[PDB]
Amino acid sequence: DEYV
Amino acid sequence: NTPREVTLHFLRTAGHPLTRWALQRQPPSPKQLEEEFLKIPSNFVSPEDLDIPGHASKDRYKDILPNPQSRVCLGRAQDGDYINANYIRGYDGKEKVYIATQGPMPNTVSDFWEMVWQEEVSLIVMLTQLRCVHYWPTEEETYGPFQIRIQDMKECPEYTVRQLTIQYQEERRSVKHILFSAWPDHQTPESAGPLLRLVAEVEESPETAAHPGPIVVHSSAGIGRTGCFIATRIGCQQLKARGEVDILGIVCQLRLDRGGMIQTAEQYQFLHHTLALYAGQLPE
Ligand SMILES: [Cl-]
Ligand SMILES: [Cl-]
Ligand SMILES: [Cl-]
Repeated sequence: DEYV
Repeated sequence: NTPREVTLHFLRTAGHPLTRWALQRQPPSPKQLEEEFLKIPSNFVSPEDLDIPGHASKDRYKDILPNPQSRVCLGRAQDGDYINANYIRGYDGKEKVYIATQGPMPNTVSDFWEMVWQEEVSLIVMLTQLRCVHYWPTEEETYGPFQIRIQDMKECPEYTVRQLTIQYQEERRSVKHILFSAWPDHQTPESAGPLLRLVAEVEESPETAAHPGPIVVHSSAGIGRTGCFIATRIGCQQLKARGEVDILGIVCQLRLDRGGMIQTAEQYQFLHHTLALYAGQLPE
């Protein structure tokens, strides 16, 4: 998963 | 200087102190605030910087990792010591005033309660948009060696307060949990009033542990909204104690403790607004  | 030395040097030395008058009456422009924000290094740890076998299964996001020097290490009871969480300094660099962490995943819920137990945490601040697994029970649940029960729950427009008991063996402890919604990730609340009410609620919370412990603050990734909340609290403390605030210096200190704290120029701008409101609300 990626948040930025 | 290596890239990393440059980063650490910036974070230790940058500052923009403002008198409360300057903050309220003559603040830097939005463009000035954006340029100032964009100058601040992230201080993100790379997966290569982290040599903790098995840690990836316990991270919500592969790009958001706890800085090793300040990571919270889990003791042996509850095989590893890993949780995606960092100790955060508070006012004047006071150690371990907060733990900033991600919202627990189903497989890290026991880890989260072990942290709460081990660190003698009496207060949890959760920032979310009610629009991550519930790690607290509707009435009672068991998570690893911990039994959690709801003692009280109260609703106000700004947040929900739950009063919880955590039991490990024959020992029972109290934990206050505050859930503040209507804060979307990568964004800000529409107004600052509720946020300051939340800060006041936190300020008003009694200590209920055997020794003072960190306040746990969390959101999905544990950096943006989490960083904004903590920076707001420290900023209010500066304004109240000193009649000035250094918001740049607050953000830099936060980033030394956990990479990426406060995500966007808009959140940084909103921090200025929120603190100007706090200043205006101060007694006298
Ligand atoms: Cl520092
Ligand atoms: Cl403090
Ligand atoms: Cl407002």
